[PDB]
Amino acid sequence: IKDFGGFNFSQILPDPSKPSKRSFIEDLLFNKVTLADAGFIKQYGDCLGD
Amino acid sequence: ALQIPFAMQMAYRFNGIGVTQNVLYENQKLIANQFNSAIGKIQDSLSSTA
Ligand SMILES: *[C@@H]1O[C@H](CO)[C@@H](O)[C@H](O)[C@H]1NC(C)=O
Repeated sequence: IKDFGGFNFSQILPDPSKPSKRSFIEDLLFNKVTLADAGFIKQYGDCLGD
Repeated sequence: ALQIPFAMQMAYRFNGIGVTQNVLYENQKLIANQFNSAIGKIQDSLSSTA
């Protein structure tokens, strides 16, 4: 009757010296807040007319 | 009346520069909003996958 000793189920990250890698993915902060123009979009367009 | 075509072509070039600037501004706005939406969706998908 053979003994069940050679069965070693391996894990993924049991105790790898506690790496604790801080990713901190700042993907939401990568937005393009574009500045406006030099005006003449609503003031000059309404003041000039025809 | 010899100075009329000069001002005519000057105004035509000005209008061309203006419409090209408007097209470039619209294209930049399109690229900006598309990049924002794509980055948001990619971040959501990556968070769900993780
Ligand atoms: C399984 O193997 C690991 C390293 O390879 C060892 O630390 C562990 O004690 C083993 N477990 C058994 C039940 O043999």
